[PDB]
Amino acid sequence: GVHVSYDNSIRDADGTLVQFMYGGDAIDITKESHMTQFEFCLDNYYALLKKYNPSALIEHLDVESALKYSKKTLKYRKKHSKEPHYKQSVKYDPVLAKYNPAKYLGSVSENFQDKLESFLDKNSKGVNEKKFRALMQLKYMRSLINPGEAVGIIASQSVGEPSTQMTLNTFNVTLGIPRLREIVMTASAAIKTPQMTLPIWNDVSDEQADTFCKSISKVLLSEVIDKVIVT
Amino acid sequence: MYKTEKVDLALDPITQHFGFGNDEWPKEWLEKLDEDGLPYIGTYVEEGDPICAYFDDTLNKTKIKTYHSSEPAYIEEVNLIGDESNKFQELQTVSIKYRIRRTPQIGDKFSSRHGQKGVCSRKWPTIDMPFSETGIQPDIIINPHAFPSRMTIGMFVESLAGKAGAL
Amino acid sequence: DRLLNSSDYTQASVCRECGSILTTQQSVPRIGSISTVCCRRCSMRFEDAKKGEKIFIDDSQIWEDGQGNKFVGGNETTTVAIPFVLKYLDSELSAMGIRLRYNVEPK
Amino acid sequence: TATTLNTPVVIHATQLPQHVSTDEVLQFLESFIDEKENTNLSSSISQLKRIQRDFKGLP
Amino acid sequence: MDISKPVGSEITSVDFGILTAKEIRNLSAKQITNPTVLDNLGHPVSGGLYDLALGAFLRNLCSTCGLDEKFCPGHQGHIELPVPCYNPLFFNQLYIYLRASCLFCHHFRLKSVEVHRYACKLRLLQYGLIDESYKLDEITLGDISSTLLNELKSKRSEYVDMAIAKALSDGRTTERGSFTATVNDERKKLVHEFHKKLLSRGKCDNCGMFSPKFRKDGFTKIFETALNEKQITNNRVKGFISTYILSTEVKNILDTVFRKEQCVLQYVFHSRPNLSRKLVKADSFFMDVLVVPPTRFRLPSHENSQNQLLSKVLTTSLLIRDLNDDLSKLRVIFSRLMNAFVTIQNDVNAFIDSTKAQGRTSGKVPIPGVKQALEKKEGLFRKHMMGKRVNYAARSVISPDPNIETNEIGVPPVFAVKLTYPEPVTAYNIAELRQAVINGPDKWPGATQIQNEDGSLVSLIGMSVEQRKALANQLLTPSSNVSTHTLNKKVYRHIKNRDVVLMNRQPTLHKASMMGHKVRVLPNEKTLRLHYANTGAYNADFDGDEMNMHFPQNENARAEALNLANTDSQYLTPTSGSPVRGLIQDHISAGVWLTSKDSF
Amino acid sequence: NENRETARFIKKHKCIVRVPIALYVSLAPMYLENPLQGVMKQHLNPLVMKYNNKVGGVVLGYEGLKILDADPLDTSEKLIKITPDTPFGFTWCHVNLYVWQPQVGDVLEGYIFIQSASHIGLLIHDAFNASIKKNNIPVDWTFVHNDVELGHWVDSNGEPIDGKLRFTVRNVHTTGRVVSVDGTLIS
Amino acid sequence: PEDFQQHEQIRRKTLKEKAIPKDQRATTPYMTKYERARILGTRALQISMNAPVFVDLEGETDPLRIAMKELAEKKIPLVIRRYLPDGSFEDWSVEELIVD
Amino acid sequence: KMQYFLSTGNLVSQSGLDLQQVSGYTVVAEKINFYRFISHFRMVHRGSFFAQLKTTT
Amino acid sequence: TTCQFLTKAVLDNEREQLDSPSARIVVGKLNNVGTGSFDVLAKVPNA
RNA sequence: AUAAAGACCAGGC
DNA sequence: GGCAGTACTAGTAGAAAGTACTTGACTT
DNA sequence: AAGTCAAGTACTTACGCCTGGTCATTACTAGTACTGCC
Ligand SMILES: [Zn+2]
Ligand SMILES: [Zn+2]
Ligand SMILES: [Zn+2]
Repeated sequence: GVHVSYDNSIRDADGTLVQFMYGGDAIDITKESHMTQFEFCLDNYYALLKKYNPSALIEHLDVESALKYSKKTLKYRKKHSKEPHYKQSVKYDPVLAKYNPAKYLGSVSENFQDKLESFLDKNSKGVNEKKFRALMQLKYMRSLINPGEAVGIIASQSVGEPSTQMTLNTFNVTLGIPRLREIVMTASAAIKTPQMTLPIWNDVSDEQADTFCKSISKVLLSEVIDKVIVT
Repeated sequence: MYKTEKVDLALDPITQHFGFGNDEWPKEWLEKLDEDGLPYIGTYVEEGDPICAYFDDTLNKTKIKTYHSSEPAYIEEVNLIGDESNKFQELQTVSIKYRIRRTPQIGDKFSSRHGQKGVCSRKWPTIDMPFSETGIQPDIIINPHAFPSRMTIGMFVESLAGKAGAL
Repeated sequence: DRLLNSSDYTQASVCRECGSILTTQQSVPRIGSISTVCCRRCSMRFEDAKKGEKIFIDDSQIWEDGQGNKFVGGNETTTVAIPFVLKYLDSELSAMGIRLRYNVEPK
Repeated sequence: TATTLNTPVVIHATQLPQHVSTDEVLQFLESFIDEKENTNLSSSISQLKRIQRDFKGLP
Repeated sequence: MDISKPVGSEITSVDFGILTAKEIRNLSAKQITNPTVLDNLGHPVSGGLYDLALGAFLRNLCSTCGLDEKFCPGHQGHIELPVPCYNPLFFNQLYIYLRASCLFCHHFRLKSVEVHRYACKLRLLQYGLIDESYKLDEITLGDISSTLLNELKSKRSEYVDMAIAKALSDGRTTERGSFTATVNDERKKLVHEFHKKLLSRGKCDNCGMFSPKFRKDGFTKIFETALNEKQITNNRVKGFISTYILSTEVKNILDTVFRKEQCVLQYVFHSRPNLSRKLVKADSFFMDVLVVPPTRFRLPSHENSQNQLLSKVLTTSLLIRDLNDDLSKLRVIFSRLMNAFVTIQNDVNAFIDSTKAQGRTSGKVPIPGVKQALEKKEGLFRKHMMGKRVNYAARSVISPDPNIETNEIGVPPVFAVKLTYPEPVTAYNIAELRQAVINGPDKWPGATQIQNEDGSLVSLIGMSVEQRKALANQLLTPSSNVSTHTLNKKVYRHIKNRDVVLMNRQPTLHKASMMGHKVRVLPNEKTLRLHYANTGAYNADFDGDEMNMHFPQNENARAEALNLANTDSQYLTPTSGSPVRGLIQDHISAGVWLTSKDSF
Repeated sequence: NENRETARFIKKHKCIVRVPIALYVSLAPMYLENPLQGVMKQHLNPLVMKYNNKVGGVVLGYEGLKILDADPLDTSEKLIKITPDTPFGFTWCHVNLYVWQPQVGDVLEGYIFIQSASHIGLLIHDAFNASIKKNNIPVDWTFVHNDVELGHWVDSNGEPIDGKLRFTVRNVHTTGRVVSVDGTLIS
Repeated sequence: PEDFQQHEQIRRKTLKEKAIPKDQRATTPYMTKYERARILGTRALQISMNAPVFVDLEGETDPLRIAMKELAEKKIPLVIRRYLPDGSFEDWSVEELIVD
Repeated sequence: KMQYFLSTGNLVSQSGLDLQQVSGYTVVAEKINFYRFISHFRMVHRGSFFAQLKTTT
Repeated sequence: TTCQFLTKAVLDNEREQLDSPSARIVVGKLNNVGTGSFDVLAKVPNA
């Protein structure tokens, strides 16, 4: 029942919400292929401008509204660039949340712009720039998920289709469909293999970690007995 | 093929007898059945054809047991069976055997003795078939691209022994 | 249109005030009157329904079963596209004691 | 006949019956008899003419 | 489905209910009592399970509707029971409430303040209000006098009334109450706590005495336990200030219990605000009259139905209605009555469920009566609700066929004669469809059936060419009258290269496993065709693989199958971004040679 | 218990006068640009002079052809809701109908049309049908049959009856072909 | 004659309350492929009932492609009723929506 | 009675004899090819009960 | 486990609006997801 | 002019 | 002609796991 | 005496689809009508 609505948000049948936006960007996998091919689209800029036709996508669209907010967010991001979100303010949300995705030009995601301006910073090339980034952002604004697409069915079939390919025993810990089904179906509880990953300290060394493993490693009373003579 | 059918009459005075009676009945179904109530040996019987006609006395009518199957069949033999008893008993069980000309068409799972199961896509004419230097045209061509996957080398070495044996 | 409108598509008759499908039926009309259909669950026997003077009905409300019994009431019904196996659910589940009532639109 | 194509699904008399006199009935019949002939409707119009003549004159 | 018959209504919501006494007293048509299938000579017997008034049966006209088998949808029946008993589905719920109430005060063994607290809390939980459900729990301001308790119920009533007043006042909750998943979470949790109730408690708090507990004898006969020494003394101080008992006395208890605590169960057994203001009692779940399905669901083909169980219920019913008649003109006559109660309740429980009957030697499986018949392999619904037997479909073996442009297929003439599709005659089909009706079903392309304006369906199976031309010259004509002038004939058309066909293959496992393709006839064989780059998406081969072939029956269905479920639009699978398409072996092994340098 | 079940049962259901009615009908595609004429030629023309169950009487025309709009807005370009399965459009609309509803007990005029031995067939205002059975014949009235060629009735005074014949409604027949109004004799 | 009058005013008031005005709609202005598959499906099924045509038809017989030409020239009297999960709805005219 | 034993295949035994399964004892010899002739004469079967068990040993 | 679910469904007097697709296939109108969310209206030039 | 279900074995993908 | 054996008919009688729900012992 | 924690256990559960074949119309048993010998 879960699917994208006209408010650009995936929710169940009755109306209760699941996530406010599909993967944060609401873009389909069937169209996010050339989104990171900056050198390819730059080499074929004329044909893309011919088929996207940006000259007819200005009437029912706002341009500078999202560009200002994106400029401010990009300003503060590189202004701090020091500490993660546990001490970062939330006064600037993503430029796509408070704005309409398919109506406001320039409202793009974060990593897409981080690699966009980086690609521009690492080259200098006869098409201009203000039109290249306009066709680029327009390409991102014409690759969204269509409002109405059955999303949960695709999520149900795309996670089980490769499961048929790799239903076997092993290829260190349990792996495959015995675990993939266990996490989702068995109402995950105290599990057969309790795993926990610990990042180690920098100043410590091998002789500091082996003392730690020997300290926590349990030892029953049976591990010390060599021989019992009960008379 | 050969498809044998077992017809039992009269679903205790017997009332359904093989053959005809005396009153009015339509014609045009005497090509298969005889006057004795049995079909001719060799006639072409497709779906919806008379195999055996029976005359009932409770209704005084000769109703025809139809034949409904998948493919048309040719009759090859009709057996007659009557239970043995000290008293005379009229036959009430007939065993008929069919035969179906199964012409080999495409889609049949043709294969060899090495495990390469396949089907037929289209039967090409001999003049559009590659011809050898002698002039023969190999009637069968198998895909050479299935060998790196099926790993059936037997159909290569045995193909050497086959031609070396036929020469 | 494939899983329903191919095999199970049947336009049954659903009652409005009761909201069930199996209970409605078509009474035996006269020689001149035809096309009678009503819901006999919400209806009541004519002799049991009696009466601010004495009220009288237009005799179109009156319907009679093949057994001869006279009834009055239970008229509001309409035709609704529905799978026949859902009517089988209404019948089979009613044998358990559970009741399924459906309110059609409007109302 | 007796189908949703020909008969309404749900019908409800909007407001309580407010009486109209013979003058309103005569104006009503004389209005929408000229405003109806602008196949089975002719048999009905021929019956509207009867109630239009009787309430106005003598047959 | 025909688009000539519009449906004038729909179903927005559905609600449940429980059959009670008077509902089925006036629901069915005739009462049937004797346990006979049908007498000799082959005709329905009166008063039997195959009563003629329960719908037509064996080419015999019904006695209730008066029509034949095709137009009679059946009629509901009923059988009469001597004594009322419970249902196997609700017995697990009645055991909790029978082990709950006090046998002397007819209340629960709690006190009134906490039971009313759960009642008024569920009163808030009926609406979509959750912010104040826990604020009401902390209202304890002020052994215990009844004055401050009644005043406590007063301040709680004003608190709940004010809460619902302000919530309904300002945009929060609709008058019909809100329904979501988070409210059903705490309702199914608080009611589950209401079943974690007194079951672990002793003496009643309203009146100061204990009560004899009940012991369930595992499927038929909840029993009553005997009392002990430390409680018979309590029976002697209550005046200072294990045994088969009966069946109907359970109703006698639950009646007064459900009357002295009506306001509590009013909110417990309701997940929505009760707008109708009905009373819930013990007569609802306690079944007094069984219900048999119409004869349309009771066809003989042998006792291939519930007959061999309903006849057993009616046999014990006739034996027990002769018991009270034997005692009218007044010991083993009492023991056989007790065993009659036990064998008639086990009989109806055997009719509803298959886990409560005493049974006998290995039965090669008992007959599935109603519930286990509604679950063949654990939910029979998977046979006639989820997956249907679809119509207008073909199925055969596939064969490779190049020169098809990756979006069409090849259909044999044998499939171009059976399948068909309705098309209403218009001004843009008078030149092409006339060729079809003249052609006929056998020779391609033609028409197999013509659907008249009056609903009657005409075919052209055994009709001559002169009759085909007669219907051709009388095809595009006005209707017979005005009531039918709105539509014309919808001539059926087998298939043409402008139609759409969806291909399917079991087991389908992804979105791209059911694509909508165009068609193209090939008078060459009786097997299906496919392209090379097409069989790679279906995860199919050609070693004898058999796949299905569907066919839409609507113009809008053709649009969705040609523009949404099309194969070219399915070039990319929504899994990882990799295109599941492309030539596999032959046309790529020729690329290394064609596009090479040693090729002039 | 009994009174509560009657509350369950009562909530189970929960001479020319003009009445407004609200109906809900379909609309053909050929009447897309002309919807009012379609509704008239599909649900209004076959309704006049036909007894209706809701209003309880004979329809004598129509008035107030106002098609209800699905979008509450001043332009004549309205819109109709098409069902997702058929091209027809289900739309509400209100219309006033002059209905003729004779009730029981009312006194109405009649025009003699049939004079049989046990029944009188009369045309009230030359449009509707009415009947009077033999049990509704006064004892003082005597029937006389003509031997030349039909018959006539004789009242208590001893003279034939006049064409204009006024009586009182007994019962209105609906399930028949044409609306027939039964007459009484004594009040 | 009194009960459904209040019910009718409730129907009209609630419908008008769910109806969002023209200048307040804030959804996507591009023609969705579902609305496109439904405008081609409904119009082809609409024109199949001998509907008044608003474009030139020359030797064409496929009603599906006829609707494709109708949408190509924007000559269909049809408006999309886009619902919201809360109950509100916008009336987006197909003529205003752009296609690719 | 033994005709029914070889006809349907299942054994209706009073003693409840040693083997665990109750069905799957006779096989309709189609007699289609001499390899199917010899196959039914050199046949070994673990038991129709193991077909329901879902082990891989 | 539709039997145990039928017990807890009718015991609490459940009134479901058949919004889930598994409920929109028992009777249904078209569906909820996909082209079943929105509806189709048609403008008419005359009142 | 008619033809329905469950029970076991073998076989295709 | 009466007794009794024989055959036909209608009625009746040992094997996979995973989880929450119920219930008896325990300790404050 | 009541609340909590631990054990028994009831049953509830488990690939997609399709083509064939048989098979059996229940078997044991006792009341009763009919046939042949004395
Ligand atoms: Zn009703
Ligand atoms: Zn009937
Ligand atoms: Zn008490």
